[PDB]
Amino acid sequence: SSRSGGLGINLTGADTVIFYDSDWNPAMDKQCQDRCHRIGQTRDVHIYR
DNA sequence: CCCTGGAGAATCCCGGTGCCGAGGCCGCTCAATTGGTCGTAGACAGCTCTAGCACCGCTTAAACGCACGTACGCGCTGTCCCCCGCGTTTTAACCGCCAAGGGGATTACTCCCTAGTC
Ligand SMILES: [Mg+2]
Repeated sequence: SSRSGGLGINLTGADTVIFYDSDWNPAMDKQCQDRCHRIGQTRDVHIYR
């Protein structure tokens, strides 16, 4: 869920982010899309919307 | 047979800080006092009248003892069934998020209402 899990979370294993739906303001979108590539992402993170 | 040391847990209780509202203070304010009237209704007899206090002697109708007797409230036995304490799950309000009107005030342009003198 874009709210319960959209805030600070340390997922690193996945290298791809999928945005099934958009949520108005882009702040939450950027918070969601940065839950994978934060520090330990050793591979390029691909984001699809 | 039944009593309890220990333990689990609910109670009583006063620190101990934050809050919102009980009470005080301020500014109107309207209704109880008070002058009178004038006439209304109840206190004061008064005549009346009407039901009750006590009395008399009966009359068996109820009231009470005695004896039989007998069955039911209560206390004994047993089982059984069903509701509670606890553990797990799901409705149930409440508070945040967003983009759009509604509108109420709020101020800007302006435009007619107002009023002066060569
Ligand atoms: Mg953080």
